[PDB]
Amino acid sequence: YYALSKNLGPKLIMMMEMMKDVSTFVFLLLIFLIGYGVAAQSLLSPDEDFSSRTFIGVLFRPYFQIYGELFLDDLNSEANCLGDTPFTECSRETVRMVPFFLAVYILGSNVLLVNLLIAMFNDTYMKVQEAAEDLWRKQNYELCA
Amino acid sequence: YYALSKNLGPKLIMMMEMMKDVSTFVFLLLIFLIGYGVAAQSLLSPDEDFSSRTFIGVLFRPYFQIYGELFLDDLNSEANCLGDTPFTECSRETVRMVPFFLAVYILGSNVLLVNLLIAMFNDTYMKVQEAAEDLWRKQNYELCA
Amino acid sequence: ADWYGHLKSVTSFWAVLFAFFFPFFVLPFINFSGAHRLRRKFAKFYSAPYTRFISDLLSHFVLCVVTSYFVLDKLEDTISAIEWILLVWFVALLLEELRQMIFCDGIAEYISDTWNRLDLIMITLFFVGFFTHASDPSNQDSKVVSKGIHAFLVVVLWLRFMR
Amino acid sequence: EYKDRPFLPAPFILLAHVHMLFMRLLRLCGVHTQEHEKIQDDETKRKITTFEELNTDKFLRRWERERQEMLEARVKMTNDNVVQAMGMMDQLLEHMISFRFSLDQQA
Amino acid sequence: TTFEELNTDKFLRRWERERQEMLEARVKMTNDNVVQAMGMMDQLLEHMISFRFSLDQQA
Amino acid sequence: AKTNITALDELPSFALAIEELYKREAKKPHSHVQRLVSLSNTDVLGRHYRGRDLANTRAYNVLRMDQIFARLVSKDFSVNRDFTIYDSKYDKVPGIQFRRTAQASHMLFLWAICLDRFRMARHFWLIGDQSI
Amino acid sequence: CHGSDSHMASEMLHSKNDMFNKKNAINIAYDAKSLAFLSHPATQSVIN
Amino acid sequence: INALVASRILERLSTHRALQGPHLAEERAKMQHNAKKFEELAVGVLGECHGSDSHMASEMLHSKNDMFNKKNAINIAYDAKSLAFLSHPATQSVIN
Ligand SMILES: CC(C)CCC[C@@H](C)[C@H]1CC[C@H]2[C@@H]3CC=C4C[C@@H](O)CC[C@]4(C)[C@H]3CC[C@]12C
Ligand SMILES: CC(C)CCC[C@@H](C)[C@H]1CC[C@H]2[C@@H]3CC=C4C[C@@H](O)CC[C@]4(C)[C@H]3CC[C@]12C
Ligand SMILES: CC(C)CCC[C@@H](C)[C@H]1CC[C@H]2[C@@H]3CC=C4C[C@@H](O)CC[C@]4(C)[C@H]3CC[C@]12C
Ligand SMILES: CC(C)CCC[C@@H](C)[C@H]1CC[C@H]2[C@@H]3CC=C4C[C@@H](O)CC[C@]4(C)[C@H]3CC[C@]12C
Ligand SMILES: CC(C)CCC[C@@H](C)[C@H]1CC[C@H]2[C@@H]3CC=C4C[C@@H](O)CC[C@]4(C)[C@H]3CC[C@]12C
Repeated sequence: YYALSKNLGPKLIMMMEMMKDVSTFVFLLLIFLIGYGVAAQSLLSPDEDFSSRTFIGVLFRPYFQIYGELFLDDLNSEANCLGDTPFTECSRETVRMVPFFLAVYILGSNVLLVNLLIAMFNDTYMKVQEAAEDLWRKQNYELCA
Repeated sequence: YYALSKNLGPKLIMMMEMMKDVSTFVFLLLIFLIGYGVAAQSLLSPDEDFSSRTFIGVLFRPYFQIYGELFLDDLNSEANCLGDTPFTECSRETVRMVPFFLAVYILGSNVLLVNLLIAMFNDTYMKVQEAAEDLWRKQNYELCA
Repeated sequence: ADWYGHLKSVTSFWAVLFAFFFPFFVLPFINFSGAHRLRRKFAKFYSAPYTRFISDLLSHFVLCVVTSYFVLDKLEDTISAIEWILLVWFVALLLEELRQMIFCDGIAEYISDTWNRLDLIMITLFFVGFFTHASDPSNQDSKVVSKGIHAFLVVVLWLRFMR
Repeated sequence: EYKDRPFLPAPFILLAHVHMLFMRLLRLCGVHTQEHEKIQDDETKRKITTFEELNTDKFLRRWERERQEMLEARVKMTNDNVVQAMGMMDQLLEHMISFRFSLDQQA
Repeated sequence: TTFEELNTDKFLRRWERERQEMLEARVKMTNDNVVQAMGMMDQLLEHMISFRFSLDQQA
Repeated sequence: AKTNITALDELPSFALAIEELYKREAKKPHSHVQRLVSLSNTDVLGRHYRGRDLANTRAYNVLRMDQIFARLVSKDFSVNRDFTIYDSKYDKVPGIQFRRTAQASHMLFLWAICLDRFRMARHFWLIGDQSI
Repeated sequence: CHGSDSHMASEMLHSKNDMFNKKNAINIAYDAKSLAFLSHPATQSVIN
Repeated sequence: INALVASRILERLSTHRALQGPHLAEERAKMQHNAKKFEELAVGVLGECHGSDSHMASEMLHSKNDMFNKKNAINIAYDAKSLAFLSHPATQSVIN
């Protein structure tokens, strides 16, 4: 029922056009999310049998770290590092690579992919704004009928 | 008193023009916020009488999760999940859908709606910058008078 | 048109994928451009370049899934069966890279490409990690260092999937 | 790239490698086989040739007409026409001065 | 019906006048006019050569 | 020739004249009209049902062509013809000459659209009414 | 039409014509998929 | 001032209840056209002044005229809603 409005309706048509760019962003992020997630989960727990908890561990924290919620306190607790500095005096030296991988990952996801999505939206918006307005004007009669 | 300045004044006129895009963003987010909020609050507490606390629970955490403050530790405490992995070994299996709904929601609000607001601002800004400058020049005499 | 190997109904990802897995149940009931014909269409469909791409994707996807489980699950005190399968797979990949270097374009032409360099880095990482584990399979430290190298291996493998 | 690639996928490409090595050994040393291909008929070749020649002539005619309909070309052609018009007036003036002489000598 | 017919004729008249005021059409029309001017000069030259013959035969 | 169908026998002389223009243009080599009628897969009165001799001697009648153009516009377009007004009993009705003109013009207009002759199409479009 | 009399133009667009099974010009325009006609201000004014 | 007043009267007159009708359309159109022209004149002369002597142009814009209840050209321009005149650099220079 927002489609009847001259402000909300064309914008809804534009949102349906931008869904392909959303799909492009999802396909590019999925690559980095599963790569970093399998690597990070394996690095944190290298002596554990595979279970359903391993699979959730691969997708839970990697996905929510791209929205700014960084589980660094939780990662620090799981790495068994007892130092005051965050990843020093650990039992295994390999788990000290856990913040570096993370350091690459959020550079890939937040600084690169999100900003490219912004660029794709602006380009897509400028391209299909007039066509969306015309399509809304045909749908105005369709809704009236 | 910022309106007398040649830099701050036209920008103020542009802000008043962009308020309609702000209203468009508010109407689109309101839909996702109340849908996700009622669903998530019901999923977390399925055996509680309706009260004023239920209504605050529907609007409090859903609104503040779109600014990056994700209450995942608080959600973990409310879900009564005792596992080390975040939503495993819970009393009810339905409450394990609480992070998935959230997973959809912040995809809708932060990646889709915020970036479309950025696209709408850029388009609106390019459209009404010269008219805002002319209107500021008429208001210059108005302020002098 | 050269893609799809000159066929009508082969147009989307799903149609070619469905026809690939189910050859006898979608190919006869589809538009075609006896053992004389079914064999000819089978030789044309699996001789198509798109079909080799689909086969390479599926192959690389299994490689990613199998290598991802191998690095997530704990290593045993001897060389496991999945480790031997991955060893055979990466030798085959290494021989294919060597065959392309010696018998196709040239070494300069091969190094120019960024994906060939990534291919070389992923084979190199797997062999360093595998020999690190295989030098002392019962050593706990060797298991930890081997999984550490293989974390980089999984990152490159999923990054190469973008090709 | 995917036209010349080995037919079998990666874990099984070793079979393809041993098959190519077997064909190379049988072709270089054994010489028990060769290569077979298909050659297009002369009818279809001259059919392609006729089509290409006809469309080449058609594009040149369309290209020439399009270049003559430009604004710059029309302004240039009208300008040259006005120059030719003066030339014809110059010839006219020569014929005029000839009568002037003829009429002067006629009295 | 009368309104629609009248406005149809009015649009056709406005459309024809607008197409005649374009730059390309004006350049083309002036060009054809210069061609017609030479044609008239050709007729003039025929009349001129006729006098030349008449004046030559007059002596 | 006389036909057993009552709808076809009701048709005026000018409908047969338009039928002659369609037939004459259609008999020419590589004509798109013959392909359109053959690929349409319909019977003589235009109904989508797919003897033979009538169906071929009068294959370019006006009712069938009206049906073909109706399918070309949309799935529920159906142009209404009224050939009863061309009888001599309606001559006294005021403005009948305009109506007879308008309908006739429309049919000729559609024929000119089919052969892609824009100038004659524009001329019959301006003569008739309901321009838009 | 919209330049001359907006109301009379509105009256013409609402007129039902017998030759095309008794429906108006906008219905025909929608059936003809004429996006240019439907996006015009006069047509939009009658739809509103 | 007369060009600004003329532009305002023609623009307001073209959109009025007295000029609506099927037969009055073209003249109405003419009015709008004429309005624009007068507006152009009002800008144009002003521009010329700013090219010749900026100070003397400033002196002319500040002059109070008795025929329109003793107030200047900028006040008339604001009353005529001439956005083009007010946005001009010469007018803005006198306002500043
Ligand atoms: C891979 C490309 C992008 C760059 C390579 C940088 C990698 C190999 C570097 C950067 C940071 C490094 C880590 C930083 C510090 C330590 C602590 C040391 O006591 C053991 C090695 C360890 C854990 C390093 C391992 C190698 C490391 C992860
Ligand atoms: C402009 C940007 C790219 C600056 C680059 C920052 C890089 C060099 C920094 C940011 C965070 C850093 C990591 C933070 C913590 C640790 C754990 C420690 O035990 C070894 C070093 C290591 C792994 C650091 C390696 C270097 C690092 C990745
Ligand atoms: C709705 C569209 C977008 C996709 C559908 C996905 C939904 C139905 C899926 C995705 C994740 C799923 C949940 C993931 C894991 C579990 C744990 C299991 O022990 C009970 C079911 C439960 C809780 C699933 C319920 C169904 C679920 C919520
Ligand atoms: C590119 C983007 C879209 C990647 C998609 C990430 C999706 C598939 C991931 C991210 C977070 C994940 C959820 C995280 C936690 C849990 C709780 C667990 O008990 C069941 C599975 C469930 C509910 C996961 C389902 C899948 C999930 C929603
Ligand atoms: C080119 C890129 C992709 C490859 C990067 C090289 C990787 C595989 C190598 C380079 C340096 C290596 C590290 C060097 C030192 C140590 C300390 C040891 O006690 C545990 C292993 C650890 C932490 C190694 C892990 C693997 C390592 C990070």
